[PDB]
Amino acid sequence: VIQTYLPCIMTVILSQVSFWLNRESVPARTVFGVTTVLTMTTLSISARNSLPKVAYATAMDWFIAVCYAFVFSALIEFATVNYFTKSQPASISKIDKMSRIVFPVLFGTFNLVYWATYLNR
Amino acid sequence: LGITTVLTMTTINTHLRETLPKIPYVKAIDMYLMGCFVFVFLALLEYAFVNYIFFS
Repeated sequence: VIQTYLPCIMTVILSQVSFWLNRESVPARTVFGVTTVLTMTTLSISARNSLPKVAYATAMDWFIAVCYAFVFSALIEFATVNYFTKSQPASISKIDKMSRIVFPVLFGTFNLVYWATYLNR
Repeated sequence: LGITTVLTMTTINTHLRETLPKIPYVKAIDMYLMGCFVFVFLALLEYAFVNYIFFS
């Protein structure tokens, strides 16, 4: 919990805080996304040291992969808003307003399903 | 973005190949990793070329 799961959850939340920075702050949003993706990459690399070379994904691999998906989707959200703010100038800010709540909600439901699964398994 | 991706590629090269003996010839993942490195390096070089085409 303290070695892998809290680092992953903190990284996933650390990606989503960038949604409160203004859309025009390109370098800041970019560095949030990149650094959190690197955090997830190194977490994935280190987690493999705890086991032999098993040839199938474990539960912690599922959790790490889903958190990685949330991180990379957070980066993709900034990429999309940065594209549309230039290409079709705006209402594009509703992308930020939606993601800013949707990502936390979806990650929360992911946890409510995952832990509800493996504590009863 | 590009420099950080280059950094990550150079980082993972060692963290992967450290599990293999120090043979001189290339493996499958050596070809794959250098191919991906070429793509990442070109992704970085593209913006420098974009600056050179712009400021000229």
